[PDB]
Amino acid sequence: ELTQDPAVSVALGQTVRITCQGDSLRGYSASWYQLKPGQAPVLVIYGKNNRPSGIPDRFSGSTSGNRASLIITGTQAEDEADYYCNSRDTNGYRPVLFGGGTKLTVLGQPKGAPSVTLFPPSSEELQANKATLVCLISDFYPGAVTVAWKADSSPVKAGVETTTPSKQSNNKYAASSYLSLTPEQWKSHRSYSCQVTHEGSTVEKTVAPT
Amino acid sequence: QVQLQESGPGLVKPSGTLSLTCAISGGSISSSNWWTWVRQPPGKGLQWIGEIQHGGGTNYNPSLKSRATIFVDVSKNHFSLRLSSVTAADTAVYYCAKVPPYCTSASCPDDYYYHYMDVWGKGTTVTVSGASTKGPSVFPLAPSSKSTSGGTAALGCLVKDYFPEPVTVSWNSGALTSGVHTFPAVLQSSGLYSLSSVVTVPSSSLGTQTYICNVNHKPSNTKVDKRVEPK
Amino acid sequence: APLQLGNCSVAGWILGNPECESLISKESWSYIVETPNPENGTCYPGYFADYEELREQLSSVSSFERFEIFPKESSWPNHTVTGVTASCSHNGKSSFYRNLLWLTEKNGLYPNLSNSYVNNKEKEVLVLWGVHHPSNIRDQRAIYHTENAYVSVVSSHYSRRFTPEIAKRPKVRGQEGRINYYWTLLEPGDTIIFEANGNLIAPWYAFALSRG
Ligand SMILES: *[C@@H]1O[C@H](CO)[C@@H](O)[C@H](O)[C@H]1NC(C)=O
Repeated sequence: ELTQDPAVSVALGQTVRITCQGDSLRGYSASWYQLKPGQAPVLVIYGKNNRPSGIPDRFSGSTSGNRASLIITGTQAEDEADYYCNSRDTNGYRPVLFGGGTKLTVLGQPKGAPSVTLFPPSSEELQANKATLVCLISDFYPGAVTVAWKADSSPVKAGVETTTPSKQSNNKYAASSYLSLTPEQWKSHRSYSCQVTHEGSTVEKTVAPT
Repeated sequence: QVQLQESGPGLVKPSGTLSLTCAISGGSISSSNWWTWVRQPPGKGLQWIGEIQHGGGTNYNPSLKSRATIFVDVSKNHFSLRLSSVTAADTAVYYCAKVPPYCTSASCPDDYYYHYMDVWGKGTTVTVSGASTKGPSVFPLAPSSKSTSGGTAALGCLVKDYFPEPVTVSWNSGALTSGVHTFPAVLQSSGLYSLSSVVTVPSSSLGTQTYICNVNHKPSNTKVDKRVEPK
Repeated sequence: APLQLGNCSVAGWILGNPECESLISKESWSYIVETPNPENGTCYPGYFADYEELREQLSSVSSFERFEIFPKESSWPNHTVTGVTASCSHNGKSSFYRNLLWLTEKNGLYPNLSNSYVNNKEKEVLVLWGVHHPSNIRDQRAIYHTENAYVSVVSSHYSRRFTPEIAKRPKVRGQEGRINYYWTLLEPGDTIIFEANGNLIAPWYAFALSRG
């Protein structure tokens, strides 16, 4: 067994310690891997504080008894990821063990209001007898947001699909919402609206079939 | 400078057999390395599958073992993984990887007493389902005269009704990268996926510069180049 | 004037034991002041071949000089040359002999190696090397790809082939492996060639000298 804890926070530029516990840490010691969405894991620390080439010196590692720790000084927004401890047992058939993973969040980051763009159904989609309203929300921080749709002025909950906020390449968050309609509903109303509430305040965008 | 590349079907029927292969470049399979398979189920952590060393035998995760078999092929310079009797619990992103040799006695230099996974492939997605593959429909998210942010304008591509995951989107054959975000997919009640990809461009370029998104759905051998023009 | 070896044997001094803080050598000496030591000067346990003969042939020298016979970062390009071990520590950090290199696999491969040195020093050249012996077969496979490896050192006056011996052993200085150390004198103009597919503790620095 190899245990680590699933989440830890650090203020931007401060120091964070990510510890993992297990008896296999005595012996072949611990490895650390940075896992970001859609990317292969990256080995950042192994051995006695050994770093592969291309890893910043802000990363460091140390092992106590059966406890190993990944340390990040001057933590940056790019360091937000999942971190897994990894070792090889010495007894039995010597299996490779993975920790449960630790989610690193970086705090005191600059706040940003969401940029919202609502696309009406395209002429091509309507001619295929379908209609999707696409509301793209971007450039906001923190990455928490609630979406609501309206037909004319009445709320609409049928045919709604919203993704979970995800980081962009500039460390701000993005999210998307979809409202599926038939072409007859689309043209039967005067307008539709995408309502995006972020940190108490709301931005609404409106499209019209006319 | 050893590099790895997974390949295999992105869809497997329940109780079928998953079969993956990891191609090796800049190195030889006839080595002392421990060629390793690892997977990550959705919402779960990394799971060790097994390992093999040419001339040194195999070693598996006891949780699998009965259904997992790892072997090599020196001729084509790659090693493979076969997982039989698959269920929804076997849906995951599968990674191949290289673990350098390690020592068991006090006879070697110090580095051979550290375990680590040196090289990783980029991962391949395998979903276990009885549903059938479906290529995507791509529709433009054209910018309009209201849909603009002054000097900046957002345009995109709607990738509709595909199965299984994933889809990747580039813009202008990779020549357009700055200001690009491809969103995660939504799963609809029909079982089909949908995502969007948006890029912010100078609104003064809307009548001059050509914008094409490049949708790739390897889980249907489909590439779509969709032209996006103003409303 | 004598060669002051301080706290160190001639074994540890001539092989470059890290713990020998002893002063880098003079150009000549009529005798050697040394500490005999129970554990020789071999920070890694093993057998020193012809140690008695080497000790008396080094008792008095004329033109002693240490030089880099095989540069560390160019002679072994697709091997690993940075091996260290705890049994040869330096200031509490693992290290190795300053005159030898522990060649092991690179990227899982230990290709056939071959290197040669021609004695242009116009005097006798003292070359030293080692042969490493793991304690189990899977560890011989780990660091050297080959299971039945060989080392061959030949000159015009010297020729011997070495094979590793894999056996369980007691721990000497915490180590279960062994390194046997060997040496020969290269006469001016003569060539020495090293060939191996594993287990060679390669020469890094050698010595040019004139006995007497
Ligand atoms: C070692 O040999 C391989 C095989 O030709 C070669 O690709 C590699 O570059 C060599 N090593 C170095 C350091 O060049």
